[PDB]
Amino acid sequence: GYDRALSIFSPDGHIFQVEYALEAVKRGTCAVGVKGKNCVVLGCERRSTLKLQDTRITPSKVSKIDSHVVLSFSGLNADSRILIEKARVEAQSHRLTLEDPVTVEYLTRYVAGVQQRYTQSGGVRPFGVSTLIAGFDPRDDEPKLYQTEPSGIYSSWSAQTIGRNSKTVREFLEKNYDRKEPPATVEECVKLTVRSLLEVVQTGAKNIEITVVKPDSDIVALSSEEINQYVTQIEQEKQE
Amino acid sequence: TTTLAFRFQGGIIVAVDSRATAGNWVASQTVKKVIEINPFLLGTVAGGAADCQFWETWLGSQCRLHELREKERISVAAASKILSNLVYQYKGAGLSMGTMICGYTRKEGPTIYYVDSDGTRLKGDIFCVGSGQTFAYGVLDSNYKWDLSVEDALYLGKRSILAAAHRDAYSGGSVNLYHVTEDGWIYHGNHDVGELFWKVKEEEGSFNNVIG
Amino acid sequence: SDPSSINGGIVVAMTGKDCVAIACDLRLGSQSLGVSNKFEKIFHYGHVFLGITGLATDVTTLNEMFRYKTNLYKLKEERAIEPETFTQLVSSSLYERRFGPYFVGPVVAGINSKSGKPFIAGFDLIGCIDEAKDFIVSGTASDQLFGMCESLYEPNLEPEDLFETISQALLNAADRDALSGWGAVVYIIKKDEVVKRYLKMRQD
Amino acid sequence: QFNPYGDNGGTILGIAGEDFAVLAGDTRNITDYSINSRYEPKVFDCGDNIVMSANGFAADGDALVKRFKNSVKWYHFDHNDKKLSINSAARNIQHLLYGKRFFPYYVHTIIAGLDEDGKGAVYSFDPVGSYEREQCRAGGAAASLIMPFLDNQVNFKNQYEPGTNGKVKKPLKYLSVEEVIKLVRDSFTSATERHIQVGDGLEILIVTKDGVRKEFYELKRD
Amino acid sequence: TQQPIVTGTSVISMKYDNGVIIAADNLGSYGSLLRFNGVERLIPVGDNTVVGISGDISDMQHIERLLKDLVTENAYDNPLADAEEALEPSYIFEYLATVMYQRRSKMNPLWNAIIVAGVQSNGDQFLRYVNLLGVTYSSPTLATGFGAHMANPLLRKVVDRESDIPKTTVQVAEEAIVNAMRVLYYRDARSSRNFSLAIIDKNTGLTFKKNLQVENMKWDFAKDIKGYGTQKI
Amino acid sequence: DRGVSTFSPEGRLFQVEYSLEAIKLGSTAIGIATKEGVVLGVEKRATSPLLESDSIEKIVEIDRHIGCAMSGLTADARSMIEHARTAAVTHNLYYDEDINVESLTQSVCDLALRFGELMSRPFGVALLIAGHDADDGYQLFHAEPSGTFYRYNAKAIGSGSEGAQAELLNEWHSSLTLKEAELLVLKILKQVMEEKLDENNAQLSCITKQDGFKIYDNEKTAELIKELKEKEAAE
Amino acid sequence: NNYDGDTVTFSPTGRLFQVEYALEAIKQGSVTVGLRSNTHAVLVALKRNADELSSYQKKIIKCDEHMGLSLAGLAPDARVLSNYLRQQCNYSSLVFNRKLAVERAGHLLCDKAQKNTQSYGGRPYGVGLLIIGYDKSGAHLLEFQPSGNVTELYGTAIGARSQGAKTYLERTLDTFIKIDGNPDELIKAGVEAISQSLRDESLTVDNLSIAIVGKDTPFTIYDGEAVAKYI
Amino acid sequence: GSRRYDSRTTIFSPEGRLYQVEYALESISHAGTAIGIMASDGIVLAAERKVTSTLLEQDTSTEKLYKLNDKIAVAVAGLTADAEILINTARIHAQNYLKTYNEDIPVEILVRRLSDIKQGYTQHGGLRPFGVSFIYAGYDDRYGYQLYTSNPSGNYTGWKAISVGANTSAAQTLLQMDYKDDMKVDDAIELALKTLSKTTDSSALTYDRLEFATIRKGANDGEVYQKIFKPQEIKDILVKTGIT
Amino acid sequence: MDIILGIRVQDSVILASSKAVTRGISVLKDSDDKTRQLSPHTLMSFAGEAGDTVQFAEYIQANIQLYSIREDYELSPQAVSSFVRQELAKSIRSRRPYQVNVLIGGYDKKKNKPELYQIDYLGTKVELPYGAHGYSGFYTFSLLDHHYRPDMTTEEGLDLLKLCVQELEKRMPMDFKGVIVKIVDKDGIRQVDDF
Ligand SMILES: [Mg+2]
Ligand SMILES: [Mg+2]
Repeated sequence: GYDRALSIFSPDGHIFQVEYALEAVKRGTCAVGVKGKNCVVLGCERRSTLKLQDTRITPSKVSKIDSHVVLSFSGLNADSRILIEKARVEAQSHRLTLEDPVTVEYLTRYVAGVQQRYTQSGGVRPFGVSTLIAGFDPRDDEPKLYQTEPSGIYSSWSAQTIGRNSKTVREFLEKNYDRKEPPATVEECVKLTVRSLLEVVQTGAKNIEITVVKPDSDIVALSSEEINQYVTQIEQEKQE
Repeated sequence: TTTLAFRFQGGIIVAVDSRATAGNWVASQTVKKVIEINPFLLGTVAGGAADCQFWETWLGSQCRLHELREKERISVAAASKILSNLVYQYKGAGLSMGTMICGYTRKEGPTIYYVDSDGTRLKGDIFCVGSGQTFAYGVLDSNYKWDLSVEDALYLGKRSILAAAHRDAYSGGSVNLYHVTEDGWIYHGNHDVGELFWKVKEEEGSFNNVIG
Repeated sequence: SDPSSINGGIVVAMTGKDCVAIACDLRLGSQSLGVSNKFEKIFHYGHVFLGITGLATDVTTLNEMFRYKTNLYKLKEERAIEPETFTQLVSSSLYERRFGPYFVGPVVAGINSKSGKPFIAGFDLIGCIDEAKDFIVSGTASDQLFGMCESLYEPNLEPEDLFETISQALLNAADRDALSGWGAVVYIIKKDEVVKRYLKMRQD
Repeated sequence: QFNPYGDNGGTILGIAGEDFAVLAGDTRNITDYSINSRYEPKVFDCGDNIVMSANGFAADGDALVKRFKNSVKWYHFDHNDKKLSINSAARNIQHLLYGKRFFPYYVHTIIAGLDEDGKGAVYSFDPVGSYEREQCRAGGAAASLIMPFLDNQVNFKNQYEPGTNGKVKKPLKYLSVEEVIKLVRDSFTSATERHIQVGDGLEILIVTKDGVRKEFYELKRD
Repeated sequence: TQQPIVTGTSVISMKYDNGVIIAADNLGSYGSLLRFNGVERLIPVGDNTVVGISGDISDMQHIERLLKDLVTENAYDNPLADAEEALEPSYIFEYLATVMYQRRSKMNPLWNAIIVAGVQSNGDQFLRYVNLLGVTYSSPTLATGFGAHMANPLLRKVVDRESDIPKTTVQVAEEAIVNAMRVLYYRDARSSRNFSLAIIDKNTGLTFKKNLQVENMKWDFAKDIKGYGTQKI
Repeated sequence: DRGVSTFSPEGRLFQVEYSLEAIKLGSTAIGIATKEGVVLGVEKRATSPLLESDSIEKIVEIDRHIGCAMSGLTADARSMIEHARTAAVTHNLYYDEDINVESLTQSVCDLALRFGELMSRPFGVALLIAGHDADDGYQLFHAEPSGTFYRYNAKAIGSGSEGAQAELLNEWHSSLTLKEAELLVLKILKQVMEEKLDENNAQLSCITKQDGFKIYDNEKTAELIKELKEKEAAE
Repeated sequence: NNYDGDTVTFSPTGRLFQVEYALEAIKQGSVTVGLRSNTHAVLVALKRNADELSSYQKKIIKCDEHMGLSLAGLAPDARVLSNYLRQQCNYSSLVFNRKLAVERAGHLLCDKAQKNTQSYGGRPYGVGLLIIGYDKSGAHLLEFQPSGNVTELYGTAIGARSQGAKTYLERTLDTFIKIDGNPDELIKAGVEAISQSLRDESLTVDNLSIAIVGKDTPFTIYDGEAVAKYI
Repeated sequence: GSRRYDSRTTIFSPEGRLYQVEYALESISHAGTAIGIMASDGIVLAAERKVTSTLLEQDTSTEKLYKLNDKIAVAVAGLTADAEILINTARIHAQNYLKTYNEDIPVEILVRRLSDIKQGYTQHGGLRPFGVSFIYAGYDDRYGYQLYTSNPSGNYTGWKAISVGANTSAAQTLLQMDYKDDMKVDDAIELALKTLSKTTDSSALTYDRLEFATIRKGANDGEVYQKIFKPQEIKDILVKTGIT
Repeated sequence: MDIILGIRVQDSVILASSKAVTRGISVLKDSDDKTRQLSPHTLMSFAGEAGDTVQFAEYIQANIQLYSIREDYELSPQAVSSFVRQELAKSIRSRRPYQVNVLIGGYDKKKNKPELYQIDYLGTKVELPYGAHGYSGFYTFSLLDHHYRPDMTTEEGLDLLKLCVQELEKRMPMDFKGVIVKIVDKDGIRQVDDF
């Protein structure tokens, strides 16, 4: 088989292939994750360079791994499908052997493990993908939000963004998100998520996707009109 | 062999005999038929002694690796299923196992899983396994209640092994008692059947057929 | 115990003047127990018809397999498979399981779309082709069918006469076999029309 | 048909004292009604103050002892010349035996030595690796002749104190190394009289904190 | 798993004060047919070891080649191949014993019983047994097949225990072996009159005697034996 | 390009030397061994204030008697930890005993040089393996990606390593108590850390014979930080 | 230059640079001395520490009851080669009931190191070994190079500044070879030899590492206060 | 050794792009233009054969439009030989699905499968990617009529109208200008041909330079019919729409 | 295990399955649920050799659940039954076959129809109005043949099912400790807790 060591150390101690994978993530459309008191919201950017698209059938940016966990991403779209597939299989495998669905941390740790494996395996390149994994542990009402990246490191976040212009929206979240008192309701959490995307998105039409996840396998994706109402309310308050 | 385990208000009682035979020959009277998987989980041995010893000891290693990785006590459901999935891979090869995986966790409460070398895996409230199981079942079924005290439940498990020990030719030697709580199992001693029988006969008035 | 006679059932095929006919009973059982009276044993892939007797799981499996293969054939060849070609495919497919065979008794029937020639064929469980002019029989009442067909059959029967012959051959054979019956179907096949008739028979 | 197993006879006996342990075994090796050897050592010093015997089919017995001795050697290499404790040796032997679960070593294995507290220890194994610490264990051909005698004379079973009449058991007083060796010798003398596969010679290995000592005694050669 | 086809019968051997004696007849039977009369079943390895083999002859020939190959291999990169690092009886035996047990463990045995007789570097007598099962044992007298039943009893009357070995001379030991071979010829239906005998002495070295014959046989009494009970004529 | 397992003209493996540069970029981890126990402490170094710092796991349990701290490309350590845990548990299964800290460390270090063209590159992470056994008592090891491991009385790895090691040079003596060691790790971490040391961006742990390996609570560590400040202001 | 990218490439002058670079790693390693008489064989090794807090890297490894070596260079490679020797010593004992000849042990090491120099992908071993042993032909001392070259010697030294000890042994050749039935005096000569390779630093109690094997002496390593006698 | 000659097909650029995928996309940009237009009552596939000859046997030729099953078809842009390898793999997957579930494969599942195969070649194996871009036209009872596209990266997306191959920038603008949601097949046929007629590098658009196909529910009652247009039929529709 | 019945009525599928679990000489359990929910509107009951039954059922369950997540769509009962049949048909020629017989009761939300599929361990699939496995059919089919109508209500189906169970309890030698009854309809799966 093909055994070539593509990911290797350089004199300055860097693994360029892993770092160039991050550059692929930087190119990807922006994704944002914000956890409230009793919910998590995953916002995603849809670049409006592609019109005449069929939004019914086009792969959605947020993906269900199980009935209680979701995964969004920034970076290479084709690469993301491989991680999503592996995660979905591991979710059913865990239920089958442990007789209990995966915790969000466990699922994150698995996906991050896969990504890591590809950074020191022969004949493979790293995933050009960073993921935001969100949900609620079984029989638990505490919100969970994790991030992963091509290198294989993962960590928990009160709020986080990835993708193009993620520096800007992270800047926004760092000043607007309060740890002592997070978004108490679904409305507040979604609003803050939409607001953060409006710093970068351009137009608030079909460019913003919102998915709300709540405890006990309660996941729902907002429609265009529902999101458009948030976009309208934000800018009307801004005119002052 | 006679092994039993039953759920009750105060957790789980596990009781086993101590006899090991090779045909009519009594190889040992001091055999341990409760495998201490870890400080919270117990397993009974019936059928193949090696198969139960080896694979439940192994199960303990898996339970340890689980709680190191997951930073959390393994569930009795998960622990039992690791064993049942293992033996199922070996199905046909000739493993001989009849065991109760017993434990007490927060999410489950007191739980007993009967696991079998045929791959059977059953959750239940009362289980008896071995050549003297039918004798133990009789005493259990007639006297069992959920609201038993820890003292009475321990006696019921002891008395049920004694019933089997007496009638079943391949059961006896001594009775080992365990009480499983949420904070772990508690060993309640070894009880010679020879001394226990006369003690029970006199105090209880049972076994009138036997001359003492 | 014997796989070819657990489920039971029969197929018969005959040739006529510019036509072929293929027929089967509808019984599926577990030895003595009758399980289904709607288990059809005749399938078709384009204009080529395939009857399969024997172990019912294999009857199902092989139908799914020949559907699979004839569909890929059609995509690549850009035309529907012919009876003569399909017969060879069935033979090849069975023989590749030489030392672990499907327990079946297939029967091909159809008309060549180019030459218009009526064609029938039969196979053993291992792929040996029986290409008879007159008729092909298969199933748990194959002996009975051989007896019926040998006496009732005459060559160059018209479609509506052939129907009567093959129907009576099947019905009376199935009535002398415990594991066959519970209904029957007869296909009358002409070059560009096919008529399918369900027969009325005793229900035991 | 080829039968890979055979019976080489012989009988072994392990007894755990208070601060010592003995592992004895006759030196006769047989097939069917013929004597192969009148002196073929069966109990072995395996190092780290552990003695071992794998009685039954001699080829599997020798293979297992060889593999265990090898395990002791590689335990020293891999773990900085650490002493293998008798309990660790016992668990290691279980894995050797169970490793051939579906083509077993046709032997009844016994090891003897001292535990980590300095007390006498004996471990007994079945052919497929189920094991247990025991005070007293005879193995092999004449095991059924020896064990009842040991139950009576070592553990004082069925013996009661005169005058009380079945009310007070005889107290379980500790036996010295000299007292154990007497019971071992009388067990084998009795086994030699009534079992045809037992005889020729008796070899005893005594384990103490000072080391491993050997004692040999003649048995009847008929 | 096989069955033996062409077979060789008893191999007998014993220790004496300065070394070991080993003997085995020159017959390769084919069931009840006494097919091959010129089969050498004692195979010397160097000048200090003789391997006696009974049982299947095709497997014997295979073992014979392994030992021949062992000597070649020992000589590779070995300046002391004919001195300090020469093959010992104990090395040769342990090798065969390993092979025999490995083969039985794969359920494909070398269908043999083998006796390795020799003298070690330090002058010690070596005599040990191994068979198709990989079972091994040592004794002052060793024999395979019928030899075990008839030869051993006679040889054990000379050397009954370890202390009798220094008391036994080579002439006494050889006499006992030769007598045992005669007894086996009387009583073993798969034996022959012709045999080979080898002596490995620590002083005089390896003495290999071929084409020996059983002699001084008692048959004359047969003339007097008539019928099976009542018959007088 | 060039081989992965190539020697330089000086006689060093390029890839191993380069992985050591990656470890220098990693966050600081300090270990101090005493006769009352071994202390392990790490810099968490959160990349942003929105990152929940308690999810940063740079101190890890291998067995009840062995702990482990890491520094460098921490993702690489997960398979090393997994192997270590398996080795510790497997040895207990085979031998019914705890495994020696050195033997565990040796088992981890055997993976290190299993790279070529096995894995495609060396590990980009150094480990401080601390533990206790009956034979050699309290021990602290430094496991590198070269496959070499040194035992230490005290050791610092990461970005502030050479500065911290010089500080550990002066401060360490053979009669240190556990409490003295805890403060000493906190003192040296505070010195080499960019951000100001508190209970959220730094973590402590220890291994004792009685209680085994324990990661310290943020509340427990906070008290030790407050105790440190006062004793430094005391003179 | 252009011919040092891998071990499979000869230079125009017929050199294997990767092997020569592996040889260079030995020179960087700490000094170790080997010497023998007719009865005994001795290994003396100067252990190296990372700093004052660190332990002193172990240099000597036991292969069997009658054989063992001292290393200089990449320690992990010595672990691989020593492990291989342990197996070969153990194979000989188990299968042939025979202790492995020291000369034959050298042949095996040579052949193992050779395969790494001729194949693509791999690399030469980056360590030198000094094997001592006592077998059926008396005492022995070998010097292993990762080029594959193994050499039987009366005495030698490898590592940094090893030339000083090697010259001393060359002068003392006629003296130390005669030290028969006296292990202490043979070790003294080894400790005096390794002292010629020292600069600045001197032989302390946890610095020095000595091993010995002989006629009635199994391979035993001496460290700590056991070697204080010889300082 | 061999390392010296390795192009390393599956690596990132410093900017975070996959060299070979980007260069394969450049290759595809020189291929004949293929257009897919989805209407409410069917889908249209139109494609331009690249600089043909007068001696080319057109009626038996097939370089652009291929049939995966009775419900799903594809338009190809790039290396024809590469496309056929993938097409046969897709045909098999559809049949495997049908054998397993006894139902026709949903369009997206098939598209995902092929797109995952393409992806694999970019991440592992050290082989060059497939120099092919597909337009998938198909129907199933879940989502109805669907248009997709996949490219050598393994990334796929859904469309109402889309082009691949040469002059996609010009083509996509023309489609975005004249497309409407309530459009019908006969109108889509006209748009597809009008778009190719303007974006073509040839002097004039003729029947011999075209491949054409329609997936209609215009089949007798509730079922779907694929129509691969014959040379004479393409000539008729060119006159009907008023291009020739 | 022993007895598993199935009956498709007008607007639902009813599966009855015994509660007993016997091990040679003793009845170890009298409350065993021999069924698994494959999807919200598809239920599979099972009977056969010990271990194999549950191992198979859970393996199928996991696979259908995986498909539900991947496509965000529930497979039709027909599709699920075809998948299950293939697994058993694959299994019969394996080294060690699954010794499991199943009934798949589902409600097709697209067609708005209840569907009952009977599949044995050989991979012999049949769609039926009412079905059984093992000896259960021998006692019950004569009653079902007589009384069954395709336009029966759920309450009428349960009454006919009680008559079948009563006949089993009378003429079967084995004590199967009664049955657990479940109903599959447009609203999903629910258990009849009193029977
Ligand atoms: Mg006798
Ligand atoms: Mg069926």
